[PDB]
Amino acid sequence: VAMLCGQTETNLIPSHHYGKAFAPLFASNAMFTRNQRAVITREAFVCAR
Amino acid sequence: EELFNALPQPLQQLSLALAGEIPLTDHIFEQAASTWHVQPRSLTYKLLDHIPFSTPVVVPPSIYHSLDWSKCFAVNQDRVERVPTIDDPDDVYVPNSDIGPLLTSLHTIPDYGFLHPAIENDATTLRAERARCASTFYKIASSQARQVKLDPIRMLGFLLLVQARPRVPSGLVTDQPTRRDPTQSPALHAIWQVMQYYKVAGVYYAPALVVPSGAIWWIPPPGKRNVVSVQYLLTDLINLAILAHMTDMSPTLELTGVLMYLRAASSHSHAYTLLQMKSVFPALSLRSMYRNKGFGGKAPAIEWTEPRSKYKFRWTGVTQLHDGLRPRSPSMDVPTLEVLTKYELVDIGHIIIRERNAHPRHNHDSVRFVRDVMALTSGMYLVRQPTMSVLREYSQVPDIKDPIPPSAWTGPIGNVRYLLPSVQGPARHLYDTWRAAARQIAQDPQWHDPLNQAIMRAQYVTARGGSSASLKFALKVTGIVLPEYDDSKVKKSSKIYQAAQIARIAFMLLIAAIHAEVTMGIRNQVQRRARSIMPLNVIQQAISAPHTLVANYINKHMNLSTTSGSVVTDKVIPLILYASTPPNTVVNVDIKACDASITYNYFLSVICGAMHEGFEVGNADAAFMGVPSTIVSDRRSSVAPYSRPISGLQTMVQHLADLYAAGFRYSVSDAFSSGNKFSFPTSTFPSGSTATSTEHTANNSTMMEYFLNVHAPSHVKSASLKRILTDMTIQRNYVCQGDDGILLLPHEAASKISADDMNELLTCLRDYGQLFGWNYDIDWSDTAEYLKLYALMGCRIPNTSRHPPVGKEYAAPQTDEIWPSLIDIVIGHHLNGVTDVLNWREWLRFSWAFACYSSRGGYTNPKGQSFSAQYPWWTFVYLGIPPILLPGQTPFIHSCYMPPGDQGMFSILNGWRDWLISHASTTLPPLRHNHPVWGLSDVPSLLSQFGVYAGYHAAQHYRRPKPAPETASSDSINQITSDLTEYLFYDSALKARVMKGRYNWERLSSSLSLNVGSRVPSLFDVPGKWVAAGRDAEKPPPSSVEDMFTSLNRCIRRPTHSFSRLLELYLRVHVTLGESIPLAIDPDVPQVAGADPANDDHWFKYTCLGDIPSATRNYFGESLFVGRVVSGLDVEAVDATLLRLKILGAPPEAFIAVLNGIGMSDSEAHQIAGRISLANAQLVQIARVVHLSIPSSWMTLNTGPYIHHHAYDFKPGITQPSAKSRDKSIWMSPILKLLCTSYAMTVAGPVRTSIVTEIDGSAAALSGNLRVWMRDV
Amino acid sequence: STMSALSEHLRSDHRDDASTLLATPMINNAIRSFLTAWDGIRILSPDVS
Amino acid sequence: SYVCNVCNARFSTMSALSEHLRSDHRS
Amino acid sequence: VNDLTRRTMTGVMTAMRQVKTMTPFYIQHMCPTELSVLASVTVTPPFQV
Amino acid sequence: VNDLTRRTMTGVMTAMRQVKTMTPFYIQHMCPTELSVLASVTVTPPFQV
Amino acid sequence: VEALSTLLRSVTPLVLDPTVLTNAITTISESTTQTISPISEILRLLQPMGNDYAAFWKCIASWAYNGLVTTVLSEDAFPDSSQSITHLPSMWKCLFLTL
Amino acid sequence: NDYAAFWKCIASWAYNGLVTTVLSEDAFPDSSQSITHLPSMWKCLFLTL
Amino acid sequence: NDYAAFWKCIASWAYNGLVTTVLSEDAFPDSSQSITHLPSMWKCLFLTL
RNA sequence: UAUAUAUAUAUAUAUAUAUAUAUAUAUAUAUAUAUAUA
RNA sequence: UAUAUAUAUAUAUAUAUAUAUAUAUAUAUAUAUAUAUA
Ligand SMILES: [Zn+2]
Repeated sequence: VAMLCGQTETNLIPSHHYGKAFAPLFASNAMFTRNQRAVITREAFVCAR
Repeated sequence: EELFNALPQPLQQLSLALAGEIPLTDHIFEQAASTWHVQPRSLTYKLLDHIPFSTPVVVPPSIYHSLDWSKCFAVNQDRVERVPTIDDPDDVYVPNSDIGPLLTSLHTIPDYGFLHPAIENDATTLRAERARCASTFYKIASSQARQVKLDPIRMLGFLLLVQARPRVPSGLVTDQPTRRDPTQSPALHAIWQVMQYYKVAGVYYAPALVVPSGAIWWIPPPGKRNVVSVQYLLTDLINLAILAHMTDMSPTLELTGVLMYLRAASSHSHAYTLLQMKSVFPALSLRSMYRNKGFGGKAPAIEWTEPRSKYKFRWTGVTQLHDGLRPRSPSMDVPTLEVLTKYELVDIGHIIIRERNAHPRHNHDSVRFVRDVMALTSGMYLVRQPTMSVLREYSQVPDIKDPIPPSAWTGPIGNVRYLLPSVQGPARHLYDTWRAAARQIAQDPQWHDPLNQAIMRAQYVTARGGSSASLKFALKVTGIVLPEYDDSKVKKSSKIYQAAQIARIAFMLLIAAIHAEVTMGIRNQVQRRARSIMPLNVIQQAISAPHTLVANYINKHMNLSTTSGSVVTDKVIPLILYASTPPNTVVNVDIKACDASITYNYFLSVICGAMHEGFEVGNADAAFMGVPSTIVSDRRSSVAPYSRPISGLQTMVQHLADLYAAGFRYSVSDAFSSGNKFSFPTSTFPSGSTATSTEHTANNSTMMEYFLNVHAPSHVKSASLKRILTDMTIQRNYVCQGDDGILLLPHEAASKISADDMNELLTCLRDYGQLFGWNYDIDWSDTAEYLKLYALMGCRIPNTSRHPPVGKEYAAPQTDEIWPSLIDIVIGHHLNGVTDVLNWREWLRFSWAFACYSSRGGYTNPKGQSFSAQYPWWTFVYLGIPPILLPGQTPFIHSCYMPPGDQGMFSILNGWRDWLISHASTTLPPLRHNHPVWGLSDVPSLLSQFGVYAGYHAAQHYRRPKPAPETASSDSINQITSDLTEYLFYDSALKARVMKGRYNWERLSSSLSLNVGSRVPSLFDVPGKWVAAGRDAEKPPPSSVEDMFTSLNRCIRRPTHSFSRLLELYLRVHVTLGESIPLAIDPDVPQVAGADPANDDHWFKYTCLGDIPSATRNYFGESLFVGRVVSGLDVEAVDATLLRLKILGAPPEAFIAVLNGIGMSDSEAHQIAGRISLANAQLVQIARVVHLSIPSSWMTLNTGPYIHHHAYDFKPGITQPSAKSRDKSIWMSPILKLLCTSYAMTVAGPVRTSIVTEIDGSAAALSGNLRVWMRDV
Repeated sequence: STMSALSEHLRSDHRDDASTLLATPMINNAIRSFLTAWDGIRILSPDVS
Repeated sequence: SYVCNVCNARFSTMSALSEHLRSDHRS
Repeated sequence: VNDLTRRTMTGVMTAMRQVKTMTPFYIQHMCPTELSVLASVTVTPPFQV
Repeated sequence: VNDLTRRTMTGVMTAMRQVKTMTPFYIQHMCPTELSVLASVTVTPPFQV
Repeated sequence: VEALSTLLRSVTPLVLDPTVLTNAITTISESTTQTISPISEILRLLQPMGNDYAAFWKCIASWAYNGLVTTVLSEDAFPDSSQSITHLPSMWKCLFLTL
Repeated sequence: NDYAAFWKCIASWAYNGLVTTVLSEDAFPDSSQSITHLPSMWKCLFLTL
Repeated sequence: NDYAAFWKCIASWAYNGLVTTVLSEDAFPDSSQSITHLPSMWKCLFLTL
């Protein structure tokens, strides 16, 4: 059904639509905390070994 | 249970029957009904002695503190006002006073009393102030007590009777016995304690007794005194007790409601006190549920199809809930608690909040809790003095923060002024919108079509009406001698009567009469101020036509009237469900008082100017609806003034603007107050019926659109808000109807808008409305309120309090109704308990008890004889109430969704078939010659032994008396007829069309020998229908009543052993149920509160079928061929006849005659007749030809696909070949499917596949007989 | 002696009979089918914490 | 509180009743 | 299989092949972008083979 | 499309082609005269391109 | 997988609508004198277990983690091996599988 | 309305240099449909005529 | 009837190097937007003037 | 009587949630004192 | 008299820590009831 019943807006511009969609997702340091955790993990692992 | 022992023997039997112990029978049915009508009502209270209550409730003596009534009333300017006690000018309701001193004693019942004849005489004759004040107080106090469908004590008796014994379990694995039990209900204990004050020798005198003429009161001894509020408190307690049992709530919540009522009753003005703290419960529960951390659960996934104008929605799965989706708006605890502190009820809030905190996740329990707590608000129909009501509501004028400067107008055009182009702002937007619509209306040959003209004139006449006296005066004043038809016994104030008088007169002569007084009426409400009904006279209603037409065009061609087409009200159900889903943010808005805020100084002047200018495009000399063009002076140019002609439409506007500027002049004549009629004008729009919704919805949409696209972007601050506020438009973001409106935001990307921006947005909207004097009264609580429907996270919440079990509105000092009407009240009462999802098993038990009491009644001649009668219980089965237990069966196997009428009978018999046949063979000798459906076993005698036929035919009998004719009155009947026809047939072409159609029709029907006497809908009978309606609106004479009782009894006593021909044939079909259908949705997801595994049958029915009406290929038959019809005739009759003719294979000219009989011209008649075909017709469309319809109870379910591809009329491997419909299946299969699905819906439990298995006669024989019957009727 | 005792006997003893004179065993059987379908739902759509 | 007619198992919350009812009751 | 039904079956199958669905285009051109962006958002980076 | 329906559709279209309507003659021969006369009557003379 | 799927479904411009397919189906003309209607069968088969239509996004999300988990065709959807090609409901199931 | 459109079209010719008559957007076949969708085909026929 | 901005610009001319008037940042059309979005087009026109 | 299983109750330990009390921090309101302005 | 700031005292709300009580879940022990085996 999903394959055969796919439709969109009449005059969609993908670049514009995704521009609005992704706007709130890159407003904070969220992606960077995992980087910091990875570093601490590295130090902890080496020291433990 | 010693209480069961306390009941008299017949009632004990009835309780056993209701519990499912024994099959019900007419014998015990009468014994119970009879004994209830003979014993004094106080004994019901006496029953309460045998309940060992164990609840922590204390009734403070503070209740019995009657405040003197004399200081609660006064007369000034010769009108009896309410003089509120507190400084609040709204304390205009019934005070808390001891009625005692105003009582005499009755000769029939010496204990109770009524008003002093001396007081009413002096108030009438001497117009003495204190006499009048006492009278007014007595009248309204009695009226407030009368706002019940019947005496509350009877309802309490019902509750005790059903609750006296636990119901027997059925064999169903989901049949949970009741968890709640008596001796734990605070309400009943409260009733006990308060009633202890009203006993002198263990007699329990009722504080009041309702009668057809109002209510009487008991004279208190010298020691005691009765405060009227106590009676009201009892009703609320009884109503709450019933509701709590049916909703099956915890005693703690009921405890809170009891304390709620007690605190209100303790203070003065019980009504006012309740009204002030009304919204406390919904705010505590509905507005704030999931403002915590442990949030989660499952929620519906609803999608709105692309052509959003069509309002089509698709269920497309479920969505997991998580914290990111939890509601963003602030809770409502702080304001509510602050309010409750005023009445020192903070404990209630603490209890509610603590209990609420036990539902962190969205599931059945959470919504069930919400349903129960919200069911605690008072269900009383509040009533106040109409004089105070009219004085308090219409005394308001809107406050405009930036009025249109006088220099913004052009020179006058006789009455109106056009708007200068240089003016901008919302007013300019409003002006252009109306002007554009007026232009579109201007050139439109849709009007001047004689048929359409007939529709408009006919639309103006109804059985009700008003202002006839003003009409007769105004025209008599101008020398116009109107006709009279009094001998034709029809009310003068009926809109029909005045219309007949007007028929002959040239219209322009009547123009002076439009500036005449308009009478008014009041209709009380449950949770708000009473509504207003302001019926214009027929002439005024005719003049205002352009205003309606333009408004309609605005609606139908911009935002598609925002559902104001009202085609089926259920289209708002999926809308609010979608609006409440987690991904969407919704805001509830509504004009504070749209009727009171629309006015001429700001609004109507702009509209009048725009309409008058918008009509300039068009022939200046073109009369409209008999209004000719005229010459008016144009003064736009100070240097070159002159006069020019203007079309009739503009002339209408000229007068219409004059009327609006003058303001409406109402005349109040309230009956509850004493001798205080007067008249005063106001700018308040009439807004008495749906005819006003168009104008307010149009203006509502217009202002909202301008706000979104212009005002808000120019004024708001948040850049993010601007980014999301743009790319938004009303046609896909806003809906409304009258004042009510819904605004929903575009889906914030996987996120929600900051409450900060929301506050900024909501604040600016308030200011925007303040500009032109609209208080917007907005709120944001992540819920859906629209047309009094409530949805939370895609689950509908039935607000049961708005349908109190005991309450009923009565707008007059007298009930003015006859006994048999009570039956229809019962039927309507029961259905609400199905629409709202209550405990279906217990609700059914209570319903039957109500039916039993209603089953019996009598009447007495004004001087002479008495009369009496009562129905066999089988009537109510035919009327649509499932039986609890049949002989040989097991109790509680019939679902509430069982259809009424023949369908319900057929389904019941179909399930009951085999037992009846076998049992009849053992019990009775065989009948003398073979039967089509039965063997020789002769079940019909057994059915007669059960009195089935008696009930079946009794329900067919009419229940309102008929008025009698007269011959000199028939000269008036003809005079009434002639004029009604004259008013209907303004032109001659329509009359020629109808006459030709009728002449051809009877000629064909007889000569072709289809049949004779076929009552075919035709225009010539429309005046006859009007006349009958007009005469029916009158109070019948006693002779008609006596005829009714005699006829009813004879119909009961006459021994008949046959149903209608249709039902006889329907019994020839055998239907069986297979396995359960595949599920519609996940059973975990709640869709309607209370339709949960606890309330199994509703939970089954909804889960299997799915609620969202999703007729993707069926369209539920709304494509009727005749889109345009006149009032009075029934479309459902017309298409039924047409299809019946088509099946009968009538020649085309037969269709031509029928179509021409309702005004269709020959060309369009041929065009319409060609469209008729068995192919494009829908299942229900064709099935209705034999009166097989869909029960109203099903309107909330997605039955389309099931009927389409789940009711097998011919399964190859199961059906006997004898039942093969063959070629006639094109019109046979829908009938069988309808029968099948009706039987499937009848039984309890999950929905199963329905299959025709056998027809005793050949399918051909069945089709042949059906064709015969179709030809006969 | 009682409809209750009769009903319990019908549910217990005649749990799988198909006589038309009896209704309740069939409905209970349908409910069992209803549950089996319910299993088919979540078996391809479980619940996450 | 809530109870199952087949085994008399009793449940504080309806969700527990539902999951039990659907899963625990089926020569 | 009676040819009338056989004619019907090939007819309905033909209808499905003629539906102007949007999904195939979305899979080839737009879905990869959505994945590529979201890969930087989920708490767990993609793990492929 | 089932041929029976196809046979019907070509039939009705054929019927339309055979209707002896008067309009085409009126357009070519009579309507211009009506315009030519009325052009001297309307308060605004014709304005063409 | 669930996190990505729900997150993915929020941002996409694609919308699903079964209605368009049903119209294409139902518009097929047929005779009413036949004992079996293929139209009714395929419509009945076409409706998913529930009105769910969520598995599609589940498949998309799985691709990002094929190392951890693999989607597999539901076993119950396979046609019964005892049937033959002439059994229409079995035939339709085979068509849906290969699609 | 006794076919106001026809007379409206004729009148527009006299002032074609000022106003032009266009076919209403709603009176078009939806671009998502196939030729076999009969109502769409009839619509296209009327537009051509 | 204020027109503060106009006079502000003129005044700022005499004090450039101390205060500089700049076009409002939010007056620009959104970057993701396309030329076909008329409200954005007007913004660009006013911005240019 | 002993063993196993199921249910209920009590006691102990662990974990979660709610309520009350005490201490610390923050915010709001009220009262008092000081300073400044009107 | 009003407004603002600072300090002190009291009350309310929120967060953290400690103690007590209640409810739910898990584990262990004891008692009672039911079923099965010896
Ligand atoms: Zn159980």
